[PDB]
Amino acid sequence: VYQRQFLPADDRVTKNRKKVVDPSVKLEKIRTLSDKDFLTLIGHRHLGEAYRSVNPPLAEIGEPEDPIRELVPPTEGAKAGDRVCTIIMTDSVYNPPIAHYTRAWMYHNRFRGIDNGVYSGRVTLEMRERDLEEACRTLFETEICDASRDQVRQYTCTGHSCRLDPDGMMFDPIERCIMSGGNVVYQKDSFGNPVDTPINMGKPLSEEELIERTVVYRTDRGEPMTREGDPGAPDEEVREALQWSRRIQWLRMLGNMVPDKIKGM
Amino acid sequence: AYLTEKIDLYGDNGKVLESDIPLEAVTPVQNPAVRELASIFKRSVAVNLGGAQKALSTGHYANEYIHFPDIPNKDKLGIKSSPGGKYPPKSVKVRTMDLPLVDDADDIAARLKERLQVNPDDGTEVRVMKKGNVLYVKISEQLANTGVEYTTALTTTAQAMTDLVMEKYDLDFHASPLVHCAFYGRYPQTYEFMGGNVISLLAASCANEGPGFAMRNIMANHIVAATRKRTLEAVALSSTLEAIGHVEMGDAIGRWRRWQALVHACQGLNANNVVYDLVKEAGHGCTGDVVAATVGRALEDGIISVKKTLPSGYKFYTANDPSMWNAYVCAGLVAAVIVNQGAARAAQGVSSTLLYFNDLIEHETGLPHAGYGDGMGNGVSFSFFSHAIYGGGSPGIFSGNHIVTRHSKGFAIPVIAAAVSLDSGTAVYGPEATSGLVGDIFGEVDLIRRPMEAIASAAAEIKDKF
Amino acid sequence: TTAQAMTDLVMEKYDLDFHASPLVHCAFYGRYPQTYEFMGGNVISLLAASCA
Amino acid sequence: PKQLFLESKNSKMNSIEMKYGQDPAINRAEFHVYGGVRQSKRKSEAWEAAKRITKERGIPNYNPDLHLKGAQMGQKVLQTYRITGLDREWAGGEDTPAHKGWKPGTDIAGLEMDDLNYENNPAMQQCYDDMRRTAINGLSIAHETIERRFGKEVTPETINLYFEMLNHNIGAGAIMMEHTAETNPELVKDSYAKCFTGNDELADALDQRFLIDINKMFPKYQADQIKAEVGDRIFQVARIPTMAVRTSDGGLSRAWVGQQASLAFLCAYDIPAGDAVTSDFVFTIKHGDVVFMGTQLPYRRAQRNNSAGGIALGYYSDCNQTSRTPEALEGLDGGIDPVKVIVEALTPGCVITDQGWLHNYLAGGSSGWSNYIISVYTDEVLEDYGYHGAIYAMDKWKCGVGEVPNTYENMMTIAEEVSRWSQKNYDEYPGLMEAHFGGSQRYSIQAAASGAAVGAMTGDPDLGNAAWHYNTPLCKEHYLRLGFYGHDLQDQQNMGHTYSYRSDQGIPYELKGPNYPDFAMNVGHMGGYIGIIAGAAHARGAAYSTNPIIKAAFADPNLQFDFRYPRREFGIGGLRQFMPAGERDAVIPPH
Amino acid sequence: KYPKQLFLESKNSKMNSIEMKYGQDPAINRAEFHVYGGVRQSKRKSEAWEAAKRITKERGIPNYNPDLHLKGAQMGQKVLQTYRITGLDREWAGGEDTPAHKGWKPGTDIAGLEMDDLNYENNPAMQQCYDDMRRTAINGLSIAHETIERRFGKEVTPETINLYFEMLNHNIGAGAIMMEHTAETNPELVKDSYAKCFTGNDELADALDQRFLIDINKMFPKYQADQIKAEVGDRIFQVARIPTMAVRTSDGGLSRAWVGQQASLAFLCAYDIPAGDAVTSDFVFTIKHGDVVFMGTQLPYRRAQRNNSAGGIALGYYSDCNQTSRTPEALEGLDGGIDPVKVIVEALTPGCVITDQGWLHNYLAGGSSGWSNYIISVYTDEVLEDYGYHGAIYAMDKWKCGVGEVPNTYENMMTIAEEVSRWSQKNYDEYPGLMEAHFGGSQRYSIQAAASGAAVGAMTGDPDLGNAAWHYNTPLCKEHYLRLGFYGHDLQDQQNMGHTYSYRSDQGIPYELKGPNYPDFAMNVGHMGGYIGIIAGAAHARGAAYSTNPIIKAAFADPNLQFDFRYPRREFGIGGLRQFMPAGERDAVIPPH
Ligand SMILES: C[C@@H](OP(=O)(O)O)[C@H](NC(=O)CCCCCCS)C(=O)O
Ligand SMILES: C[C@H](O)CO[C@@H](C)CO[C@@H](C)CO
Ligand SMILES: O=S(=O)(O)CCS
Ligand SMILES: O=S(=O)(O)CCS
Ligand SMILES: [Cl-]
Ligand SMILES: [Cl-]
Ligand SMILES: [Cl-]
Ligand SMILES: [Cl-]
Ligand SMILES: [K+]
Ligand SMILES: [K+]
Ligand SMILES: [K+]
Ligand SMILES: [Mn+2]
Repeated sequence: VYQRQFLPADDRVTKNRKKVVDPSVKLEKIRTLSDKDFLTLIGHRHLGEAYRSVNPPLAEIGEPEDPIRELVPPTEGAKAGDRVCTIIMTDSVYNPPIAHYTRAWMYHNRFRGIDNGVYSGRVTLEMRERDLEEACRTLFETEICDASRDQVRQYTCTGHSCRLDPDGMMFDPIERCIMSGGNVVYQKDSFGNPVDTPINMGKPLSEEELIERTVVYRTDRGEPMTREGDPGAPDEEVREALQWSRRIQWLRMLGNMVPDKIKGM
Repeated sequence: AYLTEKIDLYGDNGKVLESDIPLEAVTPVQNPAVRELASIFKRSVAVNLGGAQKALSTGHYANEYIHFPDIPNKDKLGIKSSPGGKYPPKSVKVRTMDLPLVDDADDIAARLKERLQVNPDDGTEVRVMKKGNVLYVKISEQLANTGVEYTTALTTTAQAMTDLVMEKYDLDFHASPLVHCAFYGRYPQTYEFMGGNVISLLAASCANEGPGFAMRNIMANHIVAATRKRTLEAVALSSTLEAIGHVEMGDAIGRWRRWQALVHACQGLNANNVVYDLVKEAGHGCTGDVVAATVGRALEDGIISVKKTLPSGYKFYTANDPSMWNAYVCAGLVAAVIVNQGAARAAQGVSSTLLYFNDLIEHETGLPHAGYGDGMGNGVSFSFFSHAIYGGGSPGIFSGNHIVTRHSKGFAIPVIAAAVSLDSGTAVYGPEATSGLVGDIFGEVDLIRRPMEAIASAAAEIKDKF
Repeated sequence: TTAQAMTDLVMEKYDLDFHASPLVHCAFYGRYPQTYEFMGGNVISLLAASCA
Repeated sequence: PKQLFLESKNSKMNSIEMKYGQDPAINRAEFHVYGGVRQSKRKSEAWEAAKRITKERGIPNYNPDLHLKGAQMGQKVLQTYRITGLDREWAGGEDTPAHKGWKPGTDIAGLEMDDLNYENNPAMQQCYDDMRRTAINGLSIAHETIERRFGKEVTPETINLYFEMLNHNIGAGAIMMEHTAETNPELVKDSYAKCFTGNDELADALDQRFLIDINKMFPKYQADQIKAEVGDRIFQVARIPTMAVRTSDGGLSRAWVGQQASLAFLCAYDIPAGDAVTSDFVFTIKHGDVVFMGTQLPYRRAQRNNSAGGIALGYYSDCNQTSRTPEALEGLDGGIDPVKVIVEALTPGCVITDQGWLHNYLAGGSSGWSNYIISVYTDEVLEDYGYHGAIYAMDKWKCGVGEVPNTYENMMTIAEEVSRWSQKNYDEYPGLMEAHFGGSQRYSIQAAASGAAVGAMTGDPDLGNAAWHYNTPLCKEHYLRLGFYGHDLQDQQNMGHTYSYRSDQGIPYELKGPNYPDFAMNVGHMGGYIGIIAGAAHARGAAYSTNPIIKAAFADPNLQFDFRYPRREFGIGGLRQFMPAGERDAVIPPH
Repeated sequence: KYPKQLFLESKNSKMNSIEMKYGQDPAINRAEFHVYGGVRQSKRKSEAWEAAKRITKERGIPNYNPDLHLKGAQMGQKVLQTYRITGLDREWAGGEDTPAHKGWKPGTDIAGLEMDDLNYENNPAMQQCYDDMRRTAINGLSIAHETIERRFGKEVTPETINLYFEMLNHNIGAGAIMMEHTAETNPELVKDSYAKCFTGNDELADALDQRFLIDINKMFPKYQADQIKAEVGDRIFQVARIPTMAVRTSDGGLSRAWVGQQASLAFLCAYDIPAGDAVTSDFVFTIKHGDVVFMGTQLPYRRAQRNNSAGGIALGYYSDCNQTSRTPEALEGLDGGIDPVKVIVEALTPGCVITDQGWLHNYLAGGSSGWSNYIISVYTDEVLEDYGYHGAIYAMDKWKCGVGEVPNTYENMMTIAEEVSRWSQKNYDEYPGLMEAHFGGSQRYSIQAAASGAAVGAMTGDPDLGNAAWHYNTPLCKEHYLRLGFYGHDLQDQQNMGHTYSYRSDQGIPYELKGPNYPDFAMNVGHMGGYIGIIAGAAHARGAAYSTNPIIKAAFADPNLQFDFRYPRREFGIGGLRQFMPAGERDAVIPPH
């Protein structure tokens, strides 16, 4: 089997991207959530509640003879006929440990049986309910979730690009998160509904810790994708992400003019 | 010049169907089975006798909850219909009639065939189905080729049904508009035979996005219903319809012809077993495992090579054969949908796989994805318009003629067909809802339901001509 | 097919640069695809456009 | 009993004599003695305004002295008009969104031709705008997707919240998002959404502000009929802003409601932003379970849904609401009055198809072709001829409306008599012949009256309209003239096409429309057919002709135009007393 | 070597457009939330809530109710920002009274506008801009005059043409000429409807009644007049504007039909042709089909339209209806040199508003928002302005040349795009208040792409290459931020990285003749107006008077138009002040209100 390289990784920012998207790299667990709190935060089902179904169990629906389908084992949620549920997260522009396109790439590399949309202000992940629950353990409990910069929110999602609040927290119009005794805590679920007890996410990272782990380039901290002396400079003098960007543009342009034009380029 | 390079055609079970086939022999301009597929779509219609009978009987003509009311109890309504109530109310029956069309289906089929046939033994066929509720009609090539349009089966069948019903039951003058409506619906107030009872697999001939798009205006749900959800046969039907459409659009020409032919062969006909092999390798994994399998297979087959190693160790790859690289990305794209949407048995993520399989390929290789932008572009548009308030719908309602999904040059709709085939019933606008009659009636045509083996056999028959 | 073949063969015969692609296309197709018709183009049929 | 055009039934006005101050039986008039356009208040005021406009903008405009060869318009009397039948109304006195309640029975007389020009008459424009800004949908699929795909129960309470949210967002507001632009409520106060259902228990559980109440709007027998068709289903009727369609087309309506209804579902049911179920809502609204006023049109006259040219004749019939008025239910000495239904339904039918569509889409100019069509709803002329045929037939066949056997022979007999009566009156009253100076008016009127009588008396809409076309030889062989150059295209050919089944010839009248090729060009016809379809159904005891969903969807007192009493409404616009929707006062300088 | 950013200091009035939104330094990454009173911070939304209460009581159905906002959070948990129209402090001409408003004092700013003031639904200047486009009918008259001279047998002279135009100005809106007992339209309702002509023959122009003339010599600077007159030649073109009220009852396809009727009548009446003579049909056919220029072409069935819908208008026709190209600001605004950037940023304003709000929203989708904040961002607060001028400054210094003169190589396009992308990102990254102002990624992404294309188009004169630079911004934006725009933003950007220089059937087409029916462009906001501006500026920069159609350019050089096509940003601001009087209102025939 071929060994993936994923993306050019010539600096801390892009090496952080590669770690997030490479499924052979374990994402470190940085917080613990009780099963009750975890399910309350998601907000689709509470502890002990039966899974809802959108269709009968797979073994009962009479799938046709189909050799290709045989090669692809269904997930547990697919076998059960679970409804397909959505979870939404938002990463601030201010030095998050994961950002929006890295979520898509990570999801498609680490999780089976997904739907997923990338937007500037949020990212959706839509999976059979039990499968979604398993994925959310990674999304909520590991190093890709800083409590102050990567938040769960099903709608009224504005905040990724807003200024940080006085505590360094990303804005939430519905106020599902609040900073309490130095901890980030969800005082409402992802849907903005009341919770019996707030869900403690623990401490946020400091700005220098966020910067060490961030996947975004930012000009203000001295790490833009394109530095002042990079426009038009030879490839060897610019970041590998810009070398890659230039190549994709040249090859899309020439190849869509006449495909043979990119042979050997 | 002929596309002489040799490919092997494999079935969906991963076993070879025909070996040593010149690419030329699968193209729509040459392959007799591909050409017969277009011909059957052009020449076949269904007549819904049960629907026509019901419309006439109840007054529920056409669509949109239309009802021409006949009132059999006028004297019970509490109204006077004469000044001072001088004369008691009397009911009339003026918009409806009971004709035993379903019970008479066999004779109706004979009368229809005689009206449609041009010469004895010309190939005109009428088959009674659903215990008389539906007729399958295939007009002769002689009739169909008289002029220039593809609508002749539709138009002749509607008029022949109307004429033969008027004659058979010796109906009075009042019946003419009503029997016409039973078959034609709202035509000619509408261009379509809207709400009528003569059905074509093709859309109305007013509805193209551009010249040559008719074979593209066929919903994925129709394709899945007609192939009864057998994933790669749905892929093959969709890909072949797209291949015909791209000939008719003028895009299978000159320096683009090989590129366009390879999309069809590699994504649509499991050429060299690539699609099957990629699914087999990666099926227990994720979209990204198909990315790895695709790049590995391209390297194994010499399609790409390392071009440059950057100081970080990242390697740009070069396409030794750009059109074949594109075709391998297209094969990987359908395999990725099969693995990702197949694991979930849920079609909706097809749009995400379309986008991110291609995005991952570019980040992995430094080579352009399928269609130089179109694969990702349609991943974006299709994702948006299957998850937002603005328009669109669920995956199965899209087609090569839909504004959201038309742009990709032949390699997008087949992955929709794959995803919808694999879906366990998570939709409310699934093939059963939009395409039930289509699947039940036109799915009986072997060439429509099971095109792969027919295309391969036809290619083998002509292989020595190139 | 004639419009595309003319466009491709002219681009090839004169080995034209990338800038020429839209302009040579316009020379044969006119305003297509902003118009359904090959409006103001230089490939003519006795039949009308198939939208009409 | 005098003809209605010489003596209105209750107010006793002589509509023809009022035009002249002379006995209309006298074949004598003076000409060239009226001062040209000075006899007209509107044209004289227009000339004064035009002089100011020329001064302000630097380009001349209206100038009556340009009229050919030194002859100003008005060398004969420029007649005024009286709206037919207003003295015979007794109901419909409610305040409406466009005007304070009309006092039923009050006449509108002395209107000038320019007061009944579509360009000058906002009641006529608003009638069309109300049709085309309407979007109608079944909600069953949206509710099914919520219950099964999303997993949440639909109840009367969630439906009420959905409708409260849709009434907030359809015109003005946002619900889900931060920092979102909104529309000034004053500009969109005519936009709202309601529903109806055949399930009385559900209807009674909803907030009635959001309900089109079939039981309240319709008499019992009609409510029964409509509810039986609707059944245990909910239909939504949404009206988008008049201002919005005036920036674009009626095809906006299903798209706009697609957006806003989708949002109301997301917000009432707490669905995540970007969940796949969202696409089911917009698809249902735009395509999956939708009723349109108009279907799309082909390329030469290309339109999306909800243009006037796409509206089937029977949909024009059924949007009219005269069928549920007391006048239509008891106006023939306690019996139903299908003639009232015909003559009212044909008023928007003629004005919208001829002025709104053939003129204001396909041709145009400053006239609105207004006098052509004014003739069909003024001065009791068509009214007299239509009632004459009904009375003749009731007496001859000894039956009520809707009950004469629908034979071709009986159609021809009634047509021959109504043609005869029409010609008798035009021949015997030179003032009437001069009032309806265009042959087309006189020809359409005898054809319309004939078809009205046959449709009302047989209940058969195709046979009623067959009688229209039979008037062609009856008119031509008497007078040796018909109408304008191109009038009898459809009349000549529909003598044959009515009972043809050839491809583009056969089609029931209910589903014909302005895209039936015979009808696609010419004034003076389609509205008559529309009235005949409505009256034929009324006469045989039906609550509608073509689509019960359309009939119910227009039974709505919040509509800007009063679809129950269109002749009255057009007259109110002629008095400049109809306030339309869609004006931009809230956001423009004082004026 | 870069000046202080225009979004922090407007060039002449020295306003800080971003600071004004907050009363806080926009460089500071700190804000308080949930302290603004929700919608109470907005004058328009607060006024709207009060109006809504009255409306509910009158009609018996509730309407606007801010307390329905989800989960108890009213809109306005953050600042609901106000906006300043870009560049108004740098105008010095265009102070004439117009049909819609008394003369603007050039140089006067419009600041503090609320988002709802720049919603197409609430802004009559924006609606009237579209209405003026679609109510326009343009025709050559040569064939009508030929038919009269040969078939009918009567000479056409300046005197007969003048009578024809006097009659057409009587009947186009209001009156009748030939017939007795004919209804007419109230002149007050149609005072915006009129007809004019233009010609390249100066002797003919001088012989005509000047009230009916679009005077190319007066409207355009000499070099532009020369170019336009050379194309028009010794021909007469008619420009007729039907009533705004009329298109608001129907569609822009009415225009050619309506003028077909009224022009035919004016020919019959000026030349004394018998009623029903066969020549009559040549007039209407000429106007509708035989010698006709449309603003827009027909659209296919899914989005079916006759002529003169916004979706049928080619990008270059949007470019050329704009009239900024003939303003002093565009001719001398770069220290005496031509300013193609001013042309770009003005032309893209109706380009974006009409295609996105007028068309994608008010035909294809819709609702109460007008998608207004998305598009307001491209003509306010000097943000796009700063980035576009930045690229021009960079390029003029690097290549030591003027506008329109950088060699149009792919390498040069990529260099300029890389710098403009870089500058855009530097400013969004360094100014948290600016990042929050342009809170939607689409605004920020379109703005860097538009600025890049503006710079390349202005600096090379090449419209296809300028628009190529737009699409190259996709990886430059995505690989920096790891986010782009809304879910469906980058359909066209991804694919036009390949399609720009493709010649496949429905892929290749010059930017001038692309439009909202080019399939890539048919769905999404935030793009088409940018391309429109770039096309206009590229032509301006290389010395041309128009980009695509000289007849369109001349036809909109008309002070009797309701909308001022020279200064669209200003006009939209005037509509935001509720100071733009549109045409088409029905005051003359409705009750006191
Ligand atoms: C997709 C398509 O809608 P349907 O899927 O056919 O309902 C199309 N609308 C649009 O393209 C809406 C465009 C504006 C909304 C998105 C703005 S980014 C149309 O009306 O034909
Ligand atoms: C993809 C490759 O790096 C592109 O190379 C260009 C920079 C130069 O190539 C052009 C000039 C000749 O093909
Ligand atoms: O004189 S014509 O009959 O052609 C036109 C009548 S409006
Ligand atoms: O959230 S989506 O990007 O689908 C729509 C943005 S207006
Ligand atoms: Cl549990
Ligand atoms: Cl059809
Ligand atoms: Cl090749
Ligand atoms: Cl063509
Ligand atoms: K109510
Ligand atoms: K009979
Ligand atoms: K002038
Ligand atoms: Mn007003």
